[PDB]
Amino acid sequence: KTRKESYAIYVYKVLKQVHPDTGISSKAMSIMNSFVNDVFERIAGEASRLAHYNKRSTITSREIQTAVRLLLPGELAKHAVSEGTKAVTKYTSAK
Amino acid sequence: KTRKESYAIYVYKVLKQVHPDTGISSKAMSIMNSFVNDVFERIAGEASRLAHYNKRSTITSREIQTAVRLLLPGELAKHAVSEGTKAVTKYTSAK
Amino acid sequence: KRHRKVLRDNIQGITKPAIRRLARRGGVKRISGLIYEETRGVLKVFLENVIRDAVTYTEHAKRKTVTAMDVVYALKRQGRTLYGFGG
Amino acid sequence: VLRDNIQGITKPAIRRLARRGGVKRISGLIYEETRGVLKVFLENVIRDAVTYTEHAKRKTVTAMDVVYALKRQGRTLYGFGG
Amino acid sequence: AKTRSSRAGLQFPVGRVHRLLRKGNYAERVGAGAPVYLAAVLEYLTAEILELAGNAARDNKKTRIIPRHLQLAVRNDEELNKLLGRVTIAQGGVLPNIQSVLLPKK
Amino acid sequence: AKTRSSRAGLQFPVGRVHRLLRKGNYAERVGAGAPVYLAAVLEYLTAEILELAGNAARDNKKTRIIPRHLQLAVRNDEELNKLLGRVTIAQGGVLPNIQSVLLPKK
Amino acid sequence: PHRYRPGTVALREIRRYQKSTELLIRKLPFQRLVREIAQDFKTDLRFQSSAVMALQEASEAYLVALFEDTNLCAIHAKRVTIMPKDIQLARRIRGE
Amino acid sequence: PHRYRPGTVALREIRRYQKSTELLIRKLPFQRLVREIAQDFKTDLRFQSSAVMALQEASEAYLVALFEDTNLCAIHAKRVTIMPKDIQLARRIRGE
DNA sequence: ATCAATATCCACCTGCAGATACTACCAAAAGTGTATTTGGAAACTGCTCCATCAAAAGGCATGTTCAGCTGATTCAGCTGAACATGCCTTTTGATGGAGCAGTTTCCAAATACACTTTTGGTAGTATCTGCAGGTGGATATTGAT
DNA sequence: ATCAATATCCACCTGCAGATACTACCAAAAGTGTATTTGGAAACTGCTCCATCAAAAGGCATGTTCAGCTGAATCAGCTGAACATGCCTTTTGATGGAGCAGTTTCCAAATACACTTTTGGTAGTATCTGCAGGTGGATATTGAT
Ligand SMILES: O=C1c2cccc3cccc(c23)C(=O)N1C[C@@H]1CO1
Ligand SMILES: O=C1c2cccc3cccc(c23)C(=O)N1C[C@@H]1CO1
Ligand SMILES: [Mn+2]
Repeated sequence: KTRKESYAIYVYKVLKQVHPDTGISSKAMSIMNSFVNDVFERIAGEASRLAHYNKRSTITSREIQTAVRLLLPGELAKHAVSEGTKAVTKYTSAK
Repeated sequence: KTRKESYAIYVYKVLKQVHPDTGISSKAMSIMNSFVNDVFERIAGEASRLAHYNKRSTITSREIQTAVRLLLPGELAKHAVSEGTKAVTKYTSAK
Repeated sequence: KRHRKVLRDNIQGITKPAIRRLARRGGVKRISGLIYEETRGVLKVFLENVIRDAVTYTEHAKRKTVTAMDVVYALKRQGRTLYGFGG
Repeated sequence: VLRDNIQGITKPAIRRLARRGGVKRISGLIYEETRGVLKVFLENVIRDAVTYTEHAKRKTVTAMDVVYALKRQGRTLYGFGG
Repeated sequence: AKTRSSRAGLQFPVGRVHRLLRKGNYAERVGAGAPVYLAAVLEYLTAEILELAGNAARDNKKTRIIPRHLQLAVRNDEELNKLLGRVTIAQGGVLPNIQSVLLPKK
Repeated sequence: AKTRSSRAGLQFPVGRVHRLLRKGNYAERVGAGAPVYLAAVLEYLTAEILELAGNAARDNKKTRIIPRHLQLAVRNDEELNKLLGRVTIAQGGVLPNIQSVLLPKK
Repeated sequence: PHRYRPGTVALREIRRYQKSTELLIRKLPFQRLVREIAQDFKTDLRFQSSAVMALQEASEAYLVALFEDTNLCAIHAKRVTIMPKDIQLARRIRGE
Repeated sequence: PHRYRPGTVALREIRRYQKSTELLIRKLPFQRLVREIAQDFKTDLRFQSSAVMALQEASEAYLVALFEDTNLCAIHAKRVTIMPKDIQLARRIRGE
């Protein structure tokens, strides 16, 4: 009776951070779930191709970064680049 | 110095099988090369996708065929299928 | 199982009111009398293409049931990605 | 005789492009609109090509950078590699 | 025992995202920074869309975000609209928009 | 010892196709007959375009195929045209076609 | 007996339907059309209910988009009435 | 003392340019424009001769097609003269 | 009509840029043989969920009537096509030197993997709550006049 | 402007189903900890092909002239919107039976070497040629009369 994984609890967490008394219908969550999986696929997609075009067999944080700039427009890119750089530093600094 | 691989000669072999008295310029050859790589990636892309959708470890001839069906227009699909079943038959039936 | 009743001409259940309502959503104020058939035709080609591909995923999976996933995958292929159904 | 680079894309050239497109009569305001559109196209394509350059740590935009850019803008070009 | 999520100060599951990259066959090897960075980008984006979706819910005297609210958000935001310009949000409808010439009198 | 291309009765390199698949991260494993089928399909499709381009070479008083001949070949065939409907053949130009209403009153 | 001048209800309905997100084609009729088309491709097939609903959601989203584009074509023609030529131009430019 | 009627040469030009395949914009002006637009993204950038070439091929192919749909849009409005609104409508329906 | 200005077409000439030919020649895939690993079809069967069925509840088909939109007609005026006149920028070619791409290093960060811990999904059973859809009742939009 | 029919508002109102709760469980994740392998950054460099600058080539900027297109104004014919009416088909809520999906088996098929053979890429170098861009004279197209 196999486990269908989602991003629901993570979406919900983030939800509570930005709008503490707002909820989300399950159809809305579903879309949210579709959205995450989509963007994941497209960043990973661009990442994949990028590595290949450079005979690099590893996907590093640097690859993901270039995917992000290639995929997202203008400000969403620029901000996403910060937030990811920030977490990589924090993750490094924590070991 | 490093080698530059290309489908060029196999294109040339095919050319003469269909138009032995017909030649091809570099730029023309180059386009054929693009064409072969592109179709390669498209077919492989879809086949890759199929395999994951069904949670399988292997890209088999079954996957390539469905892939061809999904990507190619009616008549073109039909022949490619027949051409591709032929080659596998000819291969199995052979020591 | 016994006798699956014959399906025919079901394009004509895409009623004139239903086609008018969609126009309205699309912000269309006035509609020529010929629109309805044209739209029926246009709908039919749209469906053919999305169902062909979907049914191509179903058969590859060796199933008798077209799933939402089959359709979501089919829609992605045609650059009409859909959110909401496991997609 | 100073001049802008986008103006270097001249009327006669744009006229010829339209011709290949089968255009017979051309309003005088097309030439500025056309340069508008072309700059937006080149910006979109180059931004991506260079992003490919930078990734590869190069000071040079290679044809492949452009070919790869064209591919992801859905304007696949045949002739220049890949 | 500490999560790489907490280690990177993230809500989104770094472990999960690390795994999905392996299984989706994107490359032979996957660096340890990659999922940290991707879970970040993924979290930032869902935050943006929820911020904007929440406002739409509020602008409509509702407390629960429904698909319409997502559609209002995306479609009203130049950038989110482009990111998802070839995406359909089931049950999101469209932006009220009647073309000028269609309106009565003068 | 014979090549797999000759076993398949093909001109296209069954060997290479197999190699380019593995080093393409399309799947974990790759079955013995999938490079066979794939290389078949590639050949066939190559043959069609070369066939047709060749014809266009003839039609134009030429023996050597050039981009223009690939363009006329592709764009004059509903199917090859659909398959490549989002592709540009460099140095190909466009099919001679003038909208009728643009013709002078005869 | 009161009467609205033509176009007035039309705009009422535009405002109405632009506001909602309900589907606009009755469920069953649409379902049959799906089954009819599917059957022509393949016999003995079943559909998850959510497969039918997925197809309907996409089909209405496509058609509404096309009408937006169609409307713009009519107006480009200095008309306010969409006609098949308007649809056909839209679909040509879209590369359909 | 002899003069061709308006549209005769346009037609003549149409047939000429639909026949040939050369790029119809002068290489240098184009090279400048590309180089200039690139400077806004990264500085001190050299360009492969073929890379510029790729861009021109793509750009012209793009432009030539945009003129085709543009021309369709003019004719839709019962004109024969293309105009910015025709370009504007094409790009809108294309999703640009 | 004819008359001529000009474009276009066809046959033939030809030099050389581009394409074929070769062959040293050699690194690096491609094939072969054997030892080893794992994937998925098959045979079984638990169990969701699809088709299939009867009730009520709600929207489609149709005909009448005419408002006003489309498209035909006419025409006057601005606007782009054609084409002279000279003229300033692109094109083509020739040559150091920038950087790309080839090679070897070696080390930080990767994969492999074995035991240990925590988490997220569900599943069973729980009461909590936003808002759909109903109500009337107060006000706006619209179109006759 | 005035009235009056009709839509629109919206604020208050129980019904409930969808959401939020929680308790107990656990399988599969995820984290942790050396053991062992290696991908790619780093540093040094040969040699393309790029930017540059100069000689020659060649097409674009401008202005006059006016044909002919665009769009404004006028119009009637008639198509499509509104709406009354009659009523059939869709919606929605309930109950077995098909197929999917979860096991677990296990052998055919793939991986992983390792070692033996070849071909396909360069590149030296030389050889060959399809056709591009002339030529000229013949006929066709266009447009003035
Ligand atoms: O009363 C009827 C009716 C009566 C008889 C036949 C019919 C056929 C189709 C639709 C309807 C109908 C219909 O919507 N209503 C409206 C009701 C208040 O909810
Ligand atoms: O003689 C000139 C000329 C002279 C002076 C300035 C110029 C500016 C731009 C173009 C040209 C030009 C030009 O094409 N020609 C043609 C010449 C016969 O080959
Ligand atoms: Mn049928």
